Amino acid sequence: YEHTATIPNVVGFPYKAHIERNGFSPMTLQLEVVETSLEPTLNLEYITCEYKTVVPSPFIKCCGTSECSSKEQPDYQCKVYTGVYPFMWGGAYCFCDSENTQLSEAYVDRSDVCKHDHASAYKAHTASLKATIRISYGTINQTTEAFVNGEHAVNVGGSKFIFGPISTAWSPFDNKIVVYKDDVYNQDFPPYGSGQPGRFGDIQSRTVESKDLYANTALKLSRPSPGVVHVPYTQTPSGFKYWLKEKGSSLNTKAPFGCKIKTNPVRAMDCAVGSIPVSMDIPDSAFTRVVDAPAVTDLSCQVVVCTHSSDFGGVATLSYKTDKPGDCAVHSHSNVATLQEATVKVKTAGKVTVHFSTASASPAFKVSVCDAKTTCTAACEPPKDHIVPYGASHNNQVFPDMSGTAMTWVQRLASGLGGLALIAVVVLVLVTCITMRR
Amino acid sequence: VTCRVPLARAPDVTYGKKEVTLRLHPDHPTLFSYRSLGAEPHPYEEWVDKFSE
Repeated sequence: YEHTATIPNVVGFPYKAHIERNGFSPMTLQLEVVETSLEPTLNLEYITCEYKTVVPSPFIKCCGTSECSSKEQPDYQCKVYTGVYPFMWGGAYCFCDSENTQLSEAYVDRSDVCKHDHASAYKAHTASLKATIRISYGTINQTTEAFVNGEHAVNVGGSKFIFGPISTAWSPFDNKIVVYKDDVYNQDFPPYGSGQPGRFGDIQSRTVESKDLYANTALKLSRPSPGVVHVPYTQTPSGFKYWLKEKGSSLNTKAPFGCKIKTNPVRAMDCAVGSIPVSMDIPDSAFTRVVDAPAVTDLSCQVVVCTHSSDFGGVATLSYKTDKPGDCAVHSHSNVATLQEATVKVKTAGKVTVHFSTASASPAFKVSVCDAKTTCTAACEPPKDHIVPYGASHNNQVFPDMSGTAMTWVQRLASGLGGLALIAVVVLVLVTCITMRR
Repeated sequence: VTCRVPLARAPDVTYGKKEVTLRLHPDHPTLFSYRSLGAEPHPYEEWVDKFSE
């Protein structure tokens, strides 16, 4: 038996689905989203970390000359300075006063803890949303995980549910993502082989274990100062150690829709965006036969109080006939007002009370208790408390019913003016007829 | 390892019409931030180091 619904993608909003299977007493299912996890497909572009600059002891050649050579090492710099005369602590190092050279050599390397302290630059696309849904009905009250696509059917008490494709393509991750430990950053990092000195990615590695390394740190050597053995050089400070203080706060503090961002794996939890279709197949053991249900009849509704507050600020009393005591499914057939309870005990006392939440000055929702139907009309006052620590339990439908006071005044004014206009029309038509016959 | 970090004082909330007023009493430069839970979060971020509202 197929049935379908569409629950809000709102965590902890306990949407209630009503099934009116014609052979059976109705049932209300509660479908509460316990978690969602929107996880992008990630392709790693490269790894960035702090560089190490290797500066060996200078090869000072006393009484002679030396020649530099090229080497296959990142950002490698090598120059031979002629006419050095270095002093060590005990005296001049060379006997030749000017016939000496210093070979100054330096190059960049991946730092020794880049195994442990690195930022991984990713492309993030084609996100898959998984949700944890709590299903309850009758004696069944269970939590299950389902991929939110039109495909992953999941069993609950012998029911099968398909949580159809999320009604949006939105995700908080931009196309380029930088991940670092517990954080995620929306950052248009430069391509591999294209990083610039002192900015993020001034050294780049395709993987952590890659033996190759791109480096562009603006390393330049300069001449040993007169009388000193020092290999003097200038280099732009590590763009990763700049980034680490320039990052600001991560996407976890900036994502829209209240998403909570986590790593390992990179995911956006509990985003409040869009809505989730549901396909529900329910076995005959879940329902109750109409012969066993109570014959709830002559149902009527009166509203004790209503506040259009974010909690269940309305209270109604429903009154009815019944043949037997029992349980009935109860539902509100209009999104203007959501009920708190899914089922109500029916008794020969012939009345019971039901609580609802609404966002409108005068809702005219209609409710059922078992097979019986009635319409509830409320006059709802505004809440006094400006701010609350919880989200709205209603669907935020605010337009008042046409039977409400504001729309009753609108209807009186509109029918007054239109009736006068139609009088003027009828007069003008009868005058133009008579003055045509003349 | 784990590093022990303080917890700042719970700020004095007072609620106005569509406003929360916070009084912030830091002992040391403390990050205050907020965002809207809508489609446009307009995130605010401030290192609060003075006793400020």
